[PDB]
Amino acid sequence: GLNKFIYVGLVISQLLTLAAYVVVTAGAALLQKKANTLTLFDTQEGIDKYTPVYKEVFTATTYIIAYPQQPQYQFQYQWWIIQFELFVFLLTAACTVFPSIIKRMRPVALTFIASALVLVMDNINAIFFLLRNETAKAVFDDYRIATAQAGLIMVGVANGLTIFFLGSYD
Amino acid sequence: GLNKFIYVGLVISQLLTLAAYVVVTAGAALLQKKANTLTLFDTQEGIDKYTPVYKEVFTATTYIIAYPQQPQYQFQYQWWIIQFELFVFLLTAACTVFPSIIKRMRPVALTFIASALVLVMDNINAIFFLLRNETAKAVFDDYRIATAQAGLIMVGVANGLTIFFLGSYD
Amino acid sequence: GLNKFIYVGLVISQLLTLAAYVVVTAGAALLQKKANTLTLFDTQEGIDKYTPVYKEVFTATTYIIAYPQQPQYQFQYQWWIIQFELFVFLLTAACTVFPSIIKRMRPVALTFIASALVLVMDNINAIFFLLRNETAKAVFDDYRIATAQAGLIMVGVANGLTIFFLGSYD
Ligand SMILES: [Hg+2]
Ligand SMILES: [Hg+2]
Ligand SMILES: [Hg+2]
Repeated sequence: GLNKFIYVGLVISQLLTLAAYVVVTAGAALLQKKANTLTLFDTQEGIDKYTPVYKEVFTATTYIIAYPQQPQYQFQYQWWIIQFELFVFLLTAACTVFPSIIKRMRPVALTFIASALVLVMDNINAIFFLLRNETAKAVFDDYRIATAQAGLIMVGVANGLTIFFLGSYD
Repeated sequence: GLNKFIYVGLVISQLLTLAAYVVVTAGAALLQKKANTLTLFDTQEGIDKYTPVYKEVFTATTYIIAYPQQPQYQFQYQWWIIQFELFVFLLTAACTVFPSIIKRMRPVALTFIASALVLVMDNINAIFFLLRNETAKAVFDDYRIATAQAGLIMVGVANGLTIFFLGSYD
Repeated sequence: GLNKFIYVGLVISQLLTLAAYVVVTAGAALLQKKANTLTLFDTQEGIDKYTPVYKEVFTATTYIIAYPQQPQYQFQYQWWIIQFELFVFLLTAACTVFPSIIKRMRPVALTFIASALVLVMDNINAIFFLLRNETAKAVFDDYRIATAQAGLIMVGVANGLTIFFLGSYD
């Protein structure tokens, strides 16, 4: 009846997820590259000058930790929620392709996607501050900050639909 | 036998969730009314002296991001869980009003309420420091902070009960 | 069939959860020992001097709030996730020792362990900065922080294994 209507919505949200996943990978790789190449800390004048300013803008956002001379560590926690969200998608998508296993494995996937949703919400609230900060948009390109943003907003929304449809099936 | 007990514990927990929404929104609006009236940044004089404390006080908590001259974004993440709790309350309540759909719908609510709960727990640790910080209590008065805090404690336990009752049911 | 394999994974994960629980509490007791006794603030020289950088290092992490002169509250949010992990242990061990109670009580334990898993993650990404930050390792010795970070990894994994087997059981 509508249980056939539901499997469709679950099929959509997995495309929505996988679509979202690529957009976050885009924005994250953009910022990581931009962080990997930074003119600021090269000369020691721009170290004593820009190390406090770098630390205080990334700390001001209360999620991302500041790693001024460690660009690989800067986004380490943002790279994590992407890895985690893919691990969930590996499950939630395999729930869709072989729906027979939803009986057994659905409580597992929800327990993980419940946790994943919190890290995205924490990120969005934190990265929204990055877009409202001019110095942030200056050093890290404002479109790279925005690409990662909408990527996560898609993830959270795709998780919401993944929660509804996979939550109620059969 | 055990079920009619759990349904009452579920209906009771659903009502205590409702009373928790008031006290939260009360102190949340009380703090917001305080954030909109701040005369610190009225005088350009006070703009320079009070801003370093205003940022430090809020950023000393690892949750609430400091928006000194943007009072609308100050509590933005507090209002989020309020709306998110409201959305999750819509899910959990319709479960208890039409218990037949607890079968199909239940894991949707448990997934969100999980994500919703940690957002509640992360908030209380923050507000606690604000209750333990004198500068914050002078600007935003204590009863406003404590009211928002008292409410946050109430939706926390109410969500905890809903997980125990709605969680284990027929 | 494969069901008894899942149960073997559950028993080992439940014992890995208990085994992990000790290592974190040790690393937490080490830090609280070092926090409850430190002479930085013994004299008014160290109070005015080291308090700004004390509040700088903890707030440099995006998680742990800085309480320089009140060591009782210093690690407060870290002791919290330790009790929440134990409360879930009562739930998931009751499920694992008495599998009868699983069907009704598993969503209760799953919803709670879903929220517990994100607090362990948020802690890890934070205390990692402590390990990567030189000034923080001189006050609280590096072995104490690693002892704490050890148990936090072991706790998060055993939660992931528990969620897998306890979620997929029967
Ligand atoms: Hg699955
Ligand atoms: Hg519902
Ligand atoms: Hg249980």
